[PDB]
Amino acid sequence: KALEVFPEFAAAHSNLASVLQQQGKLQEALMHYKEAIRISPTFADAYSNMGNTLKEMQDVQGALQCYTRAIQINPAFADAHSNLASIHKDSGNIPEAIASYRTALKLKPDFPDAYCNLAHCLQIVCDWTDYDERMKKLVSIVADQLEKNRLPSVHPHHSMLYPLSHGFRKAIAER
Amino acid sequence: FFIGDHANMFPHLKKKAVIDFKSNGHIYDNRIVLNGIDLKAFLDSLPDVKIVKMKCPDGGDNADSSNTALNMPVIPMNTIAEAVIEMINRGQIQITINGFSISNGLATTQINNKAATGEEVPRTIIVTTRSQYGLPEDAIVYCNFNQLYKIDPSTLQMWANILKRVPNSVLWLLRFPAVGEPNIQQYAQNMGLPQNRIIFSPVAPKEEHVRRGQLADVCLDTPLCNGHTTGMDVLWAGTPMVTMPGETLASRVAASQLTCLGCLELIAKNRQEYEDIAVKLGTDLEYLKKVRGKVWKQRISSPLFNTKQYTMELERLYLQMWEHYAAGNKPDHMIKP
Amino acid sequence: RFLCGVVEGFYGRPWVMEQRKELFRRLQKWELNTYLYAPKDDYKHRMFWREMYSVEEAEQLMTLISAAREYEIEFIYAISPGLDITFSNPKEVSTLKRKLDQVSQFGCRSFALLFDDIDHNMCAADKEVFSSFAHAQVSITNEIYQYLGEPETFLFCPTEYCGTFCYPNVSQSPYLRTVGEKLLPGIEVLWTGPKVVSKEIPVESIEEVSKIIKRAPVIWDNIHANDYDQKRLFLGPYKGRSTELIPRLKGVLTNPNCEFEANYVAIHTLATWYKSPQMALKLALTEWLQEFGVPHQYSSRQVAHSGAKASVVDGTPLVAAPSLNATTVVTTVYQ
Ligand SMILES: O=c1ccn([C@@H]2O[C@H](COP(=O)(O)OP(=O)(O)O)[C@@H](O)[C@H]2O)c(=O)[nH]1
Repeated sequence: KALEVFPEFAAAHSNLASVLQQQGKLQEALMHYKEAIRISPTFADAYSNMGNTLKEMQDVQGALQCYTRAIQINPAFADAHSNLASIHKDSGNIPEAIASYRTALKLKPDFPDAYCNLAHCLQIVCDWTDYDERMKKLVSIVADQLEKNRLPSVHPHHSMLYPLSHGFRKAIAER
Repeated sequence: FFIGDHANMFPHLKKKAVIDFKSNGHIYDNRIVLNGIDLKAFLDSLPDVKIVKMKCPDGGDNADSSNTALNMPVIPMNTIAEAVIEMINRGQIQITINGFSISNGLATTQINNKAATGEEVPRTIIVTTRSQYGLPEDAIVYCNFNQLYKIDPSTLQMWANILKRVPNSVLWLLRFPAVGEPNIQQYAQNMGLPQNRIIFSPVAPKEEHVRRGQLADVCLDTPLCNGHTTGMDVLWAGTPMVTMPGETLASRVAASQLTCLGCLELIAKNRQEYEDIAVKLGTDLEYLKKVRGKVWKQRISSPLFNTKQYTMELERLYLQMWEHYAAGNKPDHMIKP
Repeated sequence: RFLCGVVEGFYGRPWVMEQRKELFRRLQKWELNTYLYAPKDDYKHRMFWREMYSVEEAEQLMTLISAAREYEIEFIYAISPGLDITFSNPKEVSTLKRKLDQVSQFGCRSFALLFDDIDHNMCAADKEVFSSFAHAQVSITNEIYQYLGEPETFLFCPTEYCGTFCYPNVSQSPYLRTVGEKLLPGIEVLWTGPKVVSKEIPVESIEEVSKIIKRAPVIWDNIHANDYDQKRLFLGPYKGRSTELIPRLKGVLTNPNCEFEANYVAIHTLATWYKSPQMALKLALTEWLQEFGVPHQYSSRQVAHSGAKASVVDGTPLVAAPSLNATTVVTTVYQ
């Protein structure tokens, strides 16, 4: 209704594409993101989301360069740093992925999922600096996401490689 | 619940042999070794053969028969022996001696990439040498092959204790990932080990990734998350491993293969006696003989690698699920079938 | 002259003369005709294309044009103006032209203006005086083209170069239409496949892009390139075209990766098989052994394992409604 009423509404395209991504069907979602970008050049959020999809069906690091576009349009957008670092760690280029995670976290002091992913990457390269406190803070944030009770920051596979309660990991798997 | 798969696609590892080492007569098996499906066929081509039975605790019984896979064929050195030694020194890929194709392991990929990964069997006689991965030919080499992330400060302190308490030893690491090796190095000297006490090797295709395990003496294991596939790889080569089961399933995993190995002594209940077992192995210098000989002997007889019994038992378990559920019986703890 | 070569557009300070020298030797001795410089490690001059070169880096450019001379491979310089440029300030156009003259009498004869990865927020005055980014961009593009005496080779990097950015489809791209129209064939446009991972399956897509750009496109061969992925390698023989693509293309410009000689053998397979895939695989096997550079027994990092998958974030925006802003007044409305 909003679109037929206002055939140049950008945020409406964005939300519609978001739910279509939630609907799993993507071609129309990708198209909606595309048209939203056309009608609004500086909509870095739509870059972030369209890259999210564009790697979600299967990786095209065109999603990565899209993340970079969103980055350079406004570097304050930490989520794009997080996503591109995630793509890097998917590729296996762990160091600069760690660098980008570390950046994004220092841009916004408290960002749970990015921080736990960074912790996983660090433990991959075995950087045991701040070890115990890293463990305790990640336990804290996963506990926090567990009684607020939606999606856990730590991935289930990473979970048991941490000292978390069997109840905690059971809850994460359930979630 | 963990199936042995290496009994099929890597049958060439079933046998073992060494040429006469440069050490005067003494048997330090895992420095330069011989393997291959046709290695037995090479026994005739040996101008001088040497056979000594692998004297596991039988007492003259059960072992005086042939037991070709359960002895040592060692060839007293020849001029051709030095030729293949300096082969591995200088590194020509492979040649043929008396119709038997001798190939250095480190480059077997160039024989057949399809056989390199393990899809095809390395197809000729394969010789490997400790020095080709820079290893002290006359030391004690503990090993570990898993990904580097399943190691923590506490476990590093464990193996540093074991290493200090056994000075004449080196620990086998893998630059896997490559970048984390200096990162763990700094931790290694920061608590006081020089840059010689640990030797870290590059990633390889599986067939070499598991063949190189033979050259090590004893495998050190990660209690934080044991090596599921990697540990079993180490088993199939015949090199033993010692672990402390934790509480997570993975922490329990390493002990499962060892229980199927039928020898609890490699399973640890606490950190300190885990230290004790590792050092007892590395210091006895006789107990390695028993453990490795028996693992090599009954690894094939171990109920793990032979997929027959596992296949029938899993099929019977499928019978149990259907004969439980299909009668309307609700799902339950399905125990002692 | 069919363009085929390597771009130093990826990471890297201008390295030793020996590494680049072996590069140029493998270019010339194995028929690679094209080489570019626009590294993402352009120290600061990628955005400060405005910045004059000190005689020191100018003399390293002398070294570069030299090497491109004795090894005869046409070096092309190329810089990105679309980040801090304004299309209504002909002073700044003169800045670009003076820079081009500097590096041109420096020996360079070919240039590309990189309009990718640019700002998208142009001055409003520019917005009404120049309709879209495409129109002002191609206007100054033809301006440079005439200014350099219509150089025979003059590459070009557009703002939209992939399937993602040909809004919304190639057939419906106003930007690309204007690029094709206002351009003259003296400028050679770059474009990287219907997917950024240019697994060039569609010949018909090549025809469509050709006709909407009114020329045979030039493929900025980034499939190897760490400009978007370094580990993405062709394990098998090189691909990304067919025989019928030969007339429909004008150039292939690849960006290599740390497996240097692997990139070399891939591109020379492309060069030979240009003038059928499995013999390149045969040459891949052949020139892998002749390589002996970074063999790793085929088993460098990225070996299979039990890897997890990453997780990613996004939210939803709200909207507002603007109220009235009128501001008018009268004096005598009554009778
Ligand atoms: O140099 C190496 C390192 C690893 N692997 C293989 O990688 C796997 C181990 O990694 P992963 O963590 O996925 O398995 P796990 O260690 O959990 O059993 C096994 O299949 C090994 O054979 C290998 O072949 N060579």
